[PDB]
Amino acid sequence: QIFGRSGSKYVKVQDFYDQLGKYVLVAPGKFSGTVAATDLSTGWTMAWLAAWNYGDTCPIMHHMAAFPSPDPYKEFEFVVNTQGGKNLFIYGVPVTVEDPGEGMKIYRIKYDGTRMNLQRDAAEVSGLGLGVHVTITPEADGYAVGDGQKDICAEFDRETDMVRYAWAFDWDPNVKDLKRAWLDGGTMTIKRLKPTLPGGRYDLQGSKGNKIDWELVPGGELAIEDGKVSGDRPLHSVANDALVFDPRGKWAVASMRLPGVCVVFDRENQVPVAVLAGPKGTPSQFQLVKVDDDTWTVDIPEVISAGHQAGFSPDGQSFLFMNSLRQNNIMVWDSSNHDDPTTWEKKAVVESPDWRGAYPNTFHMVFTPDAKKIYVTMWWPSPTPNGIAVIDAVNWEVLKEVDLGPDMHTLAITYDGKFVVGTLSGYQNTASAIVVMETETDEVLGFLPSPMGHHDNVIVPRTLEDLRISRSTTT
Amino acid sequence: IFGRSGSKYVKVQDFYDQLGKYVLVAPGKFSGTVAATDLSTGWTMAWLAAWNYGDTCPIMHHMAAFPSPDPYKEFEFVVNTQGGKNLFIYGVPVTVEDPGEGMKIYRIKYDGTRMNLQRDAAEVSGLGLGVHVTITPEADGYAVGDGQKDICAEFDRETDMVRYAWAFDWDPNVKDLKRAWLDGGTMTIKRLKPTLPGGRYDLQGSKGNKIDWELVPGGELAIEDGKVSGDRPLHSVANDALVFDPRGKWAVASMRLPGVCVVFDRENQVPVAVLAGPKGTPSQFQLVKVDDDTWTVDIPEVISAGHQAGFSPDGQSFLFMNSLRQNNIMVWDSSNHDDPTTWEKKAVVESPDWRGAYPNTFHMVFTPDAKKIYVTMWWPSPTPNGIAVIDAVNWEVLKEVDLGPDMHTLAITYDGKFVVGTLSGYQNTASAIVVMETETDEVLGFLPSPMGHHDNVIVPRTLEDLRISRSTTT
Ligand SMILES: [Cu+2]
Ligand SMILES: [Cu+2]
Ligand SMILES: [Cu+2]
Ligand SMILES: [Cu+2]
Repeated sequence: QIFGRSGSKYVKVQDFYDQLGKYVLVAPGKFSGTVAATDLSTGWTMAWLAAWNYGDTCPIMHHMAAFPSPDPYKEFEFVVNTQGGKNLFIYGVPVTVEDPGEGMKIYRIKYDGTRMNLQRDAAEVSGLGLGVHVTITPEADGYAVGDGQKDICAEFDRETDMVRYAWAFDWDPNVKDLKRAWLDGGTMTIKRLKPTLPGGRYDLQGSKGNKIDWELVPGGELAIEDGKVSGDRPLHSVANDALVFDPRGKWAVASMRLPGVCVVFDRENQVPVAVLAGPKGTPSQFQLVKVDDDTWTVDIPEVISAGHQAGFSPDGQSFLFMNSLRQNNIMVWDSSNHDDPTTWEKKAVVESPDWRGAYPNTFHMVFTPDAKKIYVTMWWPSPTPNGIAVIDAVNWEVLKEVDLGPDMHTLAITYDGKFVVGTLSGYQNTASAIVVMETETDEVLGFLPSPMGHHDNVIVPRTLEDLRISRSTTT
Repeated sequence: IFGRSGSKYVKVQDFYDQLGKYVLVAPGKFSGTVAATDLSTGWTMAWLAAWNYGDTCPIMHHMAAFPSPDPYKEFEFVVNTQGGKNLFIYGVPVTVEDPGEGMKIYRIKYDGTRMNLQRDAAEVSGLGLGVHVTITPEADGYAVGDGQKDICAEFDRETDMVRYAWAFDWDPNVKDLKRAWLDGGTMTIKRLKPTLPGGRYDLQGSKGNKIDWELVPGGELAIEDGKVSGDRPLHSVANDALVFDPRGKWAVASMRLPGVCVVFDRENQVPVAVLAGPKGTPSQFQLVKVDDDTWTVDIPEVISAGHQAGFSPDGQSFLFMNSLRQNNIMVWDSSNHDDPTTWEKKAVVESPDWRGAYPNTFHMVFTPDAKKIYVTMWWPSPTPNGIAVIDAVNWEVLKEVDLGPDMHTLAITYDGKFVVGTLSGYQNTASAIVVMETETDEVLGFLPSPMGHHDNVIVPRTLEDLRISRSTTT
C-alpha cells in the first residue's frame, strides 16, 4: 500500500479499477462531437476521436454498438451514427450554427490497439443515412440502424455496409388533426424500401426522407401533437426508434414510438410476421394484413400510449416494450416460441405507483447474463434526479430505485454480470458522469468523470454470447 | 457506513473524499471541448464544445481561472485557441480544407450549472493570441502570449482591453535558418500600439503570424532545418508566456528561440531586464533603450533554447528551463523586488537522464511553501513520459515517476496535498487525469479524460491560491 508518516494509508483509485475486471467501455458524446473508449481496469481513456477533425460540420455523435472482439485491447470495430439539422437546436445550448450539416452519418470506426481509425461513412457507401439506434446482429455479421425522422430501419452487411433490407413505415391517422392523430387510431403501412440508385444504393443521405425536423425527445409525442414539431409530414410520423435482434437469430423487432407497437420481421425472408401491441389493455397483437409483395398494413383502433424501449432477454424467452408518458410501465411477452412470433403472448406488466406521473421514462435497460435481473433507467427533465430501477425479471417486480443526478441515459453490464456501467449526460450543458453499480446487492459504487453528452454506451464484448446483454438485444 | 455487502466492494467515492472540495478545469486541444470536474465526487460539472458556437478550428489551448470564493457556485476563466496549420501537426489524419484561423480568446463563466460563453476577447480587443494564458496576481486582468506572432499582452478583466502589448523581433547575425540562433543576433522589444477605432488592434486570427504553427517541443530544430513554413521565420523568437511575480509589479515574458526572459515593469510599461537562459552565460544580458517605445538586447550566441518559466510562490526564485541543447533548470535569486537588474543566477538543477532534447520539462508547479516543485517530463511516442519532483531548497531532483504517453500540465490542490495533471495521447491515443499525493510523492492512479489537454488548473479561492496556479508558472 501507500502509507502516510502517521501509518494511515492513502486510497489508490487503482484499487477501485482492480475489482472491475478487464473491460473496455465506449461511449459517444452527443454535442461534445467526440467518441471515447475507456479501460475500466486502469481509468485511462484508451483513445478518443473528434469528428470535427474529419470535416464533420454537425458531429452530434449519437448511438453506437461494438462488434465482439477476442481481445478488445488489441482491436475492436464499432458503429456510431450522428444527427444533424434542427437536432442541433433542441437542447439547452444556445448554439449559433444556424445552418448546420445534415448528419445521419453512420461511421465505421476501428480501434487498433492504439488509436481510433475512422474507416468510412456507411451512409455514403449505402446511400442510407439513419440517426437513431445502432445495434449489432446476433451473428456479428452486421448491424442495424433505426430513424424516427424518416421512419426507416435497416440491417446492413458488416463487410460491405450494404443494406440487406430496409423497411419504411408510414402513418394514416383516423383523424388528421395533430392533436388526435394518434389517440384516435389509424393505420400504419410497412413498405419494403428498394435502392433507387446505381450500385444498389439509396438516395436517403442526410435529411432526405425526413418527415419531421428532429427526433422526438422523451414525452415529445405531446409536442408533435401540439404542433411544436416542424417538418413536411408530421401526421405521417410513427417515430421508429430501433431494430433490436432476437438473440436466437432469425427475428428482428422494429419499435415504433408514436403508434405504440413493435413489428417482428423475418430477417432471412425479409417480410414482417407480427405486430405486438404496447399499451396495457390491448391484445397481445394487432392484425398484420398483406397488401402486395412489398406492402403490409396494420390498423390500430386507438393509441392508448406511446412506447419506446424494446428488447429481448439474453435467452430469447421474453420480449419487453416500455409504455411511456401516458402509461409508464414494462409490457412483457412470452417469446419462447422461436418458430412462430404470431404465437407470442403477453404474460406480465411491470408497474409501479411511482410511475403515476408523465415521468419517469424508462428508456434503456440491460439484463444480467442469467436473465434474472434487469437494470432500467429512470429519466426526468431537469431538475428531478434521474436514476436506475432494478427489476426482478423472474417475478416481474421492481426490486429497488436509486437516485443519481441529472439526465440518465444508457446502461451496459460487465459480461460476467458483476457491474452495471451507465452514463449521465447533463442535458448537454450540465453535470455528466459514468456511474458504476454492483449487481450483487445493488449498491452504487460511485462516479467517474465523462465530459460528454452520451446517448449510448457499450462494453466491448468478447463473444457472440456476450452480445446477448450488449447493444444487440436491447437499447 | 456499510451496506449489505459490508466491505466487499471498493467505493470510488472513498478516493474522492480524501482529495477535498477542489474543481479541476481543462481544455481539450483537438477534442474541441473544455471541462470542469469535481474532484470530490468524480462528476464532470459542465463541459462546452466550441463547434456549437461556430468555431471552425476549435483547438482549445491554454487557460487560467480567476479566483472565486466558491467555485461550486460560480467561477470565471479564460481559454484561447489555435488554428490554421496547427491543425496538421499531430498524428490525426485530418480532412479539413480551409480550417478556421483560431487565436480566439474566449471568456467563459460557470454559473453553478453550466458553462456560458461570454465573448471572444480577441474580437473585443482586436488582438488574437494562441499560446499561454495567465491571470494577474491581483486577479483584475489576465495575459496571453503567442509564438507565431511573437506578441504578449496583459488585458483588463472588465473591459477585455489591452493594458499593454509587447512585440519581439529577431535580428540574426547569420541569415541562415541553420545558424540564425546558434550564431546569435539582436532581439527587439517594441511597444505594440493599436491601429483601429476605439484603440483596437488589427491582429485577430492569423494576422501577425511569422510562422504557420507554434513550435513543437524540440521544434526549434525543425525551424532551423526550414521545415517550418511561414513568411518570416528568420525573425522568430517564439514568445511562450507572460508570467507574473506574485509580489506584483513585474511580469516576465519567456522567449523560446533566443533563450531569454524579459522582465517588464507592468504599471510603467517598460522592460527592465533580460535574463540569460543557458548555463555558461552571465546572469543577464544588457538592456539597450533606443527610444521611448523600443529596446534591444544583444545575444552573441544562443547556447540553448529555453521554455518553462516562472516564479516560486513567495517570489524568491525565478526559473527558466533550458530545453533543447542543454536540459536543466536555470534558477535566479529574485528576492530583490525593487530592482530586477540585480537578479543573479543561483543554481542549475541537473539530471543524468536529462540530455537534449528529451525529456522536455515544459510545465511545472510548486508546493505552497515553495519547498518542492513538480515538473513534467515529455517525450515523443513511444517513450514513457512522467513527472520529476524537485527539491526547491537544495535545487536537486528528488524523484522521477513514469506514467504514460504525452504528459502535459500539472496543477496542485491549494492545501499542498495532491498534484493533478493531464496526459493527452498525442491527440490520438491514451489520455487521462493523474493524481499524485505530495507527502510521499506516489501516484494514486488515473481518472478518465477523453481530451487532449495542453493545460489544466484547479480553480483558486483567494489571491494567495493564485501563486501556485496559472499566474506564476505555466
Ligand atoms: Cu430509443
Ligand atoms: Cu439522443
Ligand atoms: Cu509553454
Ligand atoms: Cu498545445
